[PDB]
Amino acid sequence: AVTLDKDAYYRRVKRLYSNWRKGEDEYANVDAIVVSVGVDEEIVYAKSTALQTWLFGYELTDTIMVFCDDKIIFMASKKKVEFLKQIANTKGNENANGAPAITLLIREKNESNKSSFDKMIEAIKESKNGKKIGVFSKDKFPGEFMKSWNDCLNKEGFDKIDISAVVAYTIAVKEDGELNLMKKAASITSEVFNKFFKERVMEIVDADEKVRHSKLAESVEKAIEEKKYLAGADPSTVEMCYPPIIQSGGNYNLKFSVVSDKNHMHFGAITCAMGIRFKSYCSNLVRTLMVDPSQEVQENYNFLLQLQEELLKELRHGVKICDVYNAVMDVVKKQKPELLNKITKNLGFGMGIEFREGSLVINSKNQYKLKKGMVFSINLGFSDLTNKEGKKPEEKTYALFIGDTVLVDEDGPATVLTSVKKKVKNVGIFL
Repeated sequence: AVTLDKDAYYRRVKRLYSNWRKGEDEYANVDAIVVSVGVDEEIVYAKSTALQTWLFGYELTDTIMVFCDDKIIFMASKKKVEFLKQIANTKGNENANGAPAITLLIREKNESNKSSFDKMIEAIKESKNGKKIGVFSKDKFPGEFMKSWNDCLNKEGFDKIDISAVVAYTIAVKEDGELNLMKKAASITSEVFNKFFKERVMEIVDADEKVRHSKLAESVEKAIEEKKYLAGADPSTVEMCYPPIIQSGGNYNLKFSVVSDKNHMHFGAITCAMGIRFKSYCSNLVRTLMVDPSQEVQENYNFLLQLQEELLKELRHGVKICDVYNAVMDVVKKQKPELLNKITKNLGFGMGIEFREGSLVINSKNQYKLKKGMVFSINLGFSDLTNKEGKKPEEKTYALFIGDTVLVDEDGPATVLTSVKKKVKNVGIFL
């Protein structure tokens, strides 16, 4: 039988209730929080399943959770219900005080679930003002169970309030156990880059091979099925956060939402983005490899490194994210104003069970304050740079992209969890 970490459940559900009751921003008018997971074949990033992973240690498909002021209802298959009895039966657990008692309902396979749906709907109507439900608006899972539930729920005319941003902030600070998972993810990412990827690229360059970016990305995906790069980790606990992104030869997009294209790799500036997800917890790395970079290319690259460390020095508990952003852009404006229009609009983002927290992005508008124990992907780049010495079109335009997994510390500059050496000595390839 799979053990549920009960103490972690009670700590975290208490954090959720504390913030909900505090009633700031999107929490203010919410009468009940309603979270439902359908079929998930692709294991997509979603607040609904991230919340499950946070509370229970595991995603639970075809499962509904209703958080009310004085009760909590979980509805799932008999086997998942049996699993949840570990926290539903409290057995005098001291930690159980900060949240309501749990009622478990069984999802029937061969029978109508109307009776259970009605119980949850009545619980919502009875919770606080019984009018508005907190939801994750982006999440729509397929399958018959979600169809049936949504049909039932939609008849009731509850107002839906998106709570994605406030929940992101609620779960952002990592417990030590979670940080250990993210540290392991970061170390696996670093080992795959150091031992496999960088070597592979140097082989390709030394042999003057023509390799499509897409094919190189596939090779990296295959590499993490090999135990030699996992340092003891069960291979089934390791996944890519996203398909590895390799770009070169004047075609760059510096973001994590695009895949590697089919062009042959140019021995240029080669941007390489990859991250490992270990036991559902994400990490991220970006390195640019440079073949015979000129003095001017090196100058821009070293300035990029300078900006990153300036960012880490500013990313400290209590500081507003936008103020970190402005501090870094101030350095660009002062020292290299010509790069103001070349630099990435975002400098990084909060990272966790979900890879990229859209409300935690480091940009000019973000008002959220940093807290000790939050983890970020800190990413900075320059795009659309011109190489003067370039002749062919693939040589003329280059980009520079750097990123690391970092931890907001107790005091002082943020701590870097990834370990891949980034000096020109390390990422330069000289023919």
